[PDB]
Amino acid sequence: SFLKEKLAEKIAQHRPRTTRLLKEFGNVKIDEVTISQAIGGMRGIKSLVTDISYLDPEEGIRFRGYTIPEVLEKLPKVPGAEMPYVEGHFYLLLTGDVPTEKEVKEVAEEFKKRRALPEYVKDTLKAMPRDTHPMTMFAAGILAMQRESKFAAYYNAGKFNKNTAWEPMFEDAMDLMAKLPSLGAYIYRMKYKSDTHIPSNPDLDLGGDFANMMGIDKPYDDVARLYFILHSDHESGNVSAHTAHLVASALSDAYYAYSAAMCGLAGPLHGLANQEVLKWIQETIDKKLGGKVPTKEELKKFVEETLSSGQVIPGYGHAVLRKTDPRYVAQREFALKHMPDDPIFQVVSMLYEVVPPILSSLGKVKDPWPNVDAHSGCIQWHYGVVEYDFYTVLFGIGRALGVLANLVWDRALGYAIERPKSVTTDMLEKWAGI
Amino acid sequence: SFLKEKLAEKIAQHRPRTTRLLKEFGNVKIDEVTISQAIGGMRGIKSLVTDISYLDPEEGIRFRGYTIPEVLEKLPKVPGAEMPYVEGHFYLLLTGDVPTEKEVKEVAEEFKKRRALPEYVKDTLKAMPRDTHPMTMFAAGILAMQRESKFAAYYNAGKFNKNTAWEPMFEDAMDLMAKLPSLGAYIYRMKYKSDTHIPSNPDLDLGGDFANMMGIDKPYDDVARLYFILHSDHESGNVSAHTAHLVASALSDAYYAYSAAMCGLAGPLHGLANQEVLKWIQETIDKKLGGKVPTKEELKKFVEETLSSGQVIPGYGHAVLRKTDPRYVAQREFALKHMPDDPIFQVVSMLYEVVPPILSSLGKVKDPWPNVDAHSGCIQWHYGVVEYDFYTVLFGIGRALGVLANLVWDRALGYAIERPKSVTTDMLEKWAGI
Ligand SMILES: O=C([O-])CC(=O)C(=O)O
Ligand SMILES: O=C([O-])CC(=O)C(=O)O
Repeated sequence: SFLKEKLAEKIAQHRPRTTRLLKEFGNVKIDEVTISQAIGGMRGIKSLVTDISYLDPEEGIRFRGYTIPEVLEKLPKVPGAEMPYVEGHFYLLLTGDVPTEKEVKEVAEEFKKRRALPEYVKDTLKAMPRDTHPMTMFAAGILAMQRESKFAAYYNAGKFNKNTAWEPMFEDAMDLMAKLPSLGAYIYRMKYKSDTHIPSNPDLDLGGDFANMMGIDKPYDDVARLYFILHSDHESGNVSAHTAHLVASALSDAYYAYSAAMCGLAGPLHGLANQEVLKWIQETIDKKLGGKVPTKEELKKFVEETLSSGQVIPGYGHAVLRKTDPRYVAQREFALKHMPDDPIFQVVSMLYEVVPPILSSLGKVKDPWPNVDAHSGCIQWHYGVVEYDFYTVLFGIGRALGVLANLVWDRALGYAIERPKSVTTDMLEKWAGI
Repeated sequence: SFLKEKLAEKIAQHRPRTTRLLKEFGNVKIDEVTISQAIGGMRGIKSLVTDISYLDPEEGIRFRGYTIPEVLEKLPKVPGAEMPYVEGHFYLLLTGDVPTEKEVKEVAEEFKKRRALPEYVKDTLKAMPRDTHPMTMFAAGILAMQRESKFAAYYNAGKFNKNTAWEPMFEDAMDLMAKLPSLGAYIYRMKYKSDTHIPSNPDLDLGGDFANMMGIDKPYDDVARLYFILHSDHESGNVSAHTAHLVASALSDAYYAYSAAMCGLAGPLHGLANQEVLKWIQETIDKKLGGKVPTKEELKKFVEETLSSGQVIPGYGHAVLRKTDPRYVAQREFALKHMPDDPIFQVVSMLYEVVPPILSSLGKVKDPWPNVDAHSGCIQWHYGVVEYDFYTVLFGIGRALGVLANLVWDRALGYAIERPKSVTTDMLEKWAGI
């Protein structure tokens, strides 16, 4: 395609830059490791290289240099609709370039050719007990499709070549990316919607087709597009992206890598923040404030009760971010436009005002501000996605855009297996002098 | 049980040591990161803490302070048989203590109660196409069983508590460890042995029962015990151990974590080294040396042809080890005793002599010596495990001993989510001065 040729051009430009850094600047130090960091999950260590996205603690996430407002600004929009083709965002992450309306249509056509789910994947999901958590089903659907890996075939057929490895990896990426929304939708329907299935519509973009298969009317299509774009990447240090990176560095294909990543995303400290926020808002509107939108004041002092009796406010606070998440802000902008009068949004809205002043007084948590998970669930809820456990599957579809693009580049640039060194407590104790 | 109480005692002893390092010595530097290392998969960075095992580049692996010859020396042996109870090695990795003959028998009894495979896992593996790679089937069998996670239940029921989290995680560990050999054997039989199944024998230890279900006679029982013990851990920096650690640090249960780890182990640069060795020995005996054990001399100069025409010797060279792997050596000791006259062993035997002098001349690769994978496959082959792809599944059963023990401790000591920081090539280029 044009995309594969274009991507080959970028790779040839980028390989010299990388080769130079290694040969001429390999011994330049860039960070140091303290004991607190080895025990505390490498927190803060500059140990990974990614170009797909960068998280500044302050401004937020940039995708290939662009801010979120810029990306939503410049990406080609869907005719009839407010939001960009998810396919265009994928182009941007792979190439670095904003695509023309013509280049987006080539990708969209390529996705349509590839979005059909194998029958055996459906058979597999049925064989798994229906009461299995949806993220388990999601990860197993991906895993099962490893049978179709082009990369695996390439390697196992003895044709592995340091230079052209990214090529099959890119095909696996196009294939897996085109099917994940269908997979997600199948799980939604089989678990939550009486196991009746709406077929994919070949005339629809990825986001439009997802809403279709989910059975949800406009503007859920736009909700979906936005959501997937917002959750598309957050550099390569987060557990899900880092896991895929790590697995793939052993030359496991994208099916293995992305299955592993979803095992990471299913963690309560990663993928469950969104539901645990909404539940807690719904529990609060019901109990403390009597099933009614509070006044600014009963909320203002309700936060103090939760806080100075020893409990977190969920969806405030992050292990890198120190400011408002602009992903949060973009949710807020959709919600002002589209659901100003929804009760649960109004409680999120007020929390934005009242909660940062109060987490500031305590000077306690290193991020006194909201992340995305504060705002995601209330939008889903409003459009009838009331099945909390499924929110993580949505996250998983979105995050694949960034992760799969990152895996292509990792193979493109020939990055080696990730193999750090371990140490014992005995060893750390010797170095401390004990 | 005794094991759970004993392990609670060790945890209470160990938490203070850890708490001290953090509060009193958190800023002590232990390493630095260069550009070479960020681009080259964190190679050499001391970034992980594990107490289960330590890999010295020179002496090799120690399990809880003991060398391999020590572990085989001191662990209680199976009556009738040359090798230790695998259950005892598990006790050692969890506790740090060599168990009495009486403590091994309690564990063995606890495994017997838990080793039955859920029906739905068999249903799942049947739904997956029978031509699926066995490691895909393995990882998905584990993943499917996440439905039974006690840890997940514990967390989701709102009972999470920093102090007692290891308790359900230990139950998941006992349950998953007890079933993995059954899972492996089911896959062997269903794929390779006409899908007829030998039932588990309640009178047999883990290693004996595996050989039983595999359908292989003595001394395969001892082959299995040894193999699982040798492959039980290799500190927490390797891709499979590191992946489970990483996933589990988000509080994903051991089913998710160990499933993700197997996605890593299936990588060619991790789990496929064992078959890629044997195939290459068999290809060589057949072509260059005419279907017959060479003399020392035709082999001696055959290595030079492969080497100075730009190709690796498989199963020589490792990303940490700088000497002979003592895991290799222990394979060699089994094989001298039990199969001195096997053709393929005789070629491995000679390679040990001839290949280190020659990789030394070149002073090229930082480990001019063998690892385990050089010796594993020939032993399997000799006993009729001729199905190459399955070797990695054996690895996977063995490695669980270390990894699952490591996950219990990670939760015991409350280790935080692994979230390092990413940087761009642009940023690395700024720091180099460009
Ligand atoms: O955790 C991170 O670094 C970013 C992210 O993906 C998340 O907020 O879940
Ligand atoms: O240490 C390594 O990278 C290889 C390994 O995991 C193992 O042999 O178990």
